[PDB]
Amino acid sequence: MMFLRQEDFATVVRSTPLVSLDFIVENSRGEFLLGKRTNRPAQGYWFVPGGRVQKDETLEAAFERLTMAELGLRLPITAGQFYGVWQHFYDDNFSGTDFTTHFVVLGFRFRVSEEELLLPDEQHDDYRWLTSDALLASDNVHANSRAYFLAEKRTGVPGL
Amino acid sequence: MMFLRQEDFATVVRSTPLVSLDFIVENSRGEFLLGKRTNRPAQGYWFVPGGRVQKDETLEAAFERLTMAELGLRLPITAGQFYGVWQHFYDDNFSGTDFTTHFVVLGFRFRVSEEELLLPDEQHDDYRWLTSDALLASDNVHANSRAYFLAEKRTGVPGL
Ligand SMILES: Nc1nc2c(ncn2[C@@H]2O[C@H](COP(=O)(O)OP(=O)(O)O[C@H]3O[C@H](CO)[C@@H](O)[C@H](O)[C@@H]3O)[C@@H](O)[C@H]2O)c(=O)[nH]1
Ligand SMILES: Nc1nc2c(ncn2[C@@H]2O[C@H](COP(=O)(O)OP(=O)(O)O[C@H]3O[C@H](CO)[C@@H](O)[C@H](O)[C@@H]3O)[C@@H](O)[C@H]2O)c(=O)[nH]1
Ligand SMILES: [Mg+2]
Ligand SMILES: [Mg+2]
Repeated sequence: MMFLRQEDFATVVRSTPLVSLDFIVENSRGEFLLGKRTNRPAQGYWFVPGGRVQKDETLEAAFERLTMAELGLRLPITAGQFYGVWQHFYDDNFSGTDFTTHFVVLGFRFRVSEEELLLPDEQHDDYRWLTSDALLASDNVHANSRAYFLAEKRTGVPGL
Repeated sequence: MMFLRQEDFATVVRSTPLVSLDFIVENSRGEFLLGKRTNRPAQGYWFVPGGRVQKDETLEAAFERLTMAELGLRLPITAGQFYGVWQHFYDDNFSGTDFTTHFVVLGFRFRVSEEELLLPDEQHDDYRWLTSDALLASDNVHANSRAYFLAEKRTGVPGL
């Protein structure tokens, strides 16, 4: 694996696509999990949870590390239903406005129980649950997350 | 459309997974295209054709660029049957032995006329058409390419 220093990470984001896993998480009430992005890229929006795959890390191992990191619950890849290969492009990057961010994204859908998500207490306001219709009505949910809930957008996604 | 300088590419390959498209290409005799690997990594092995997605390049555009560059035939993504998300790990890299190479791979299956491809004299023996039964028996052919034709390896692949 490899967590890069700020300088190396800058070069990578500037030079090449990142790969990420996105979690479309449903609770027992048919609502979907959303987290807020306070930093760049694309600060000021709500996103489904997810994260980046590191150098020499398998998808299987990334799924377990990322579900634990993002949701407070370690899940195996077999728990998620694969939901297509998506692409996320952003004007900015974690460090500012000098270059763009590009993700190639593997989506996964699965159900959890709200109780089992063990996150730090002070982070509980960083998340909210919305039904599909409500999340599609919100001004605040980024297009890259709205996309998972629009039939129009599913068209031509490899794996769907 | 971002081809990297040697130094930037070295940093990327060292630091992060690459994204590539692989082409499982069948002729009318049910044979599959394999190309000899002339440089590092995994030099001397035979692989199905393919190539990496560049920064800010859509999967759609990469597919057209790469089918032309690899096969001499420009094809749109819609011409390909998506064939899962695979993972390729090599001990060496394009520049030597200092670090590993990691691909996250989108496989695509399709049928062509052997006639229409841009390929050199058979005498050079830098490309071969082999049946699945032949290539599976050939230690010659890299594990990452034999995998596409193995049922056991198909299991657990997202999109398959
Ligand atoms: N220094 C350093 N920072 C990193 C590294 N990897 C990630 N980071 C930073 O650490 C934070 C946590 O990132 P992840 O959870 O791994 O990825 P992400 O950036 O949240 O990506 C997710 O959100 C995007 C929407 O904002 C999605 O587009 C993407 O698909 C994914 O869900 C992010 O700010 C990221 O920029 C690294 O190797 N080195
Ligand atoms: N300097 C530089 N070199 C590059 C860059 N992108 C690719 N290359 C190099 O140019 C050659 C062709 O690259 P691609 O055709 O894009 O990728 P590939 O290395 O052929 O990858 C294919 O083969 C692998 C097995 O060897 C497969 O694992 C992979 O999925 C794919 O089929 C390779 O030697 C690669 O190192 C770049 O941005 N900058
Ligand atoms: Mg994250
Ligand atoms: Mg190639």
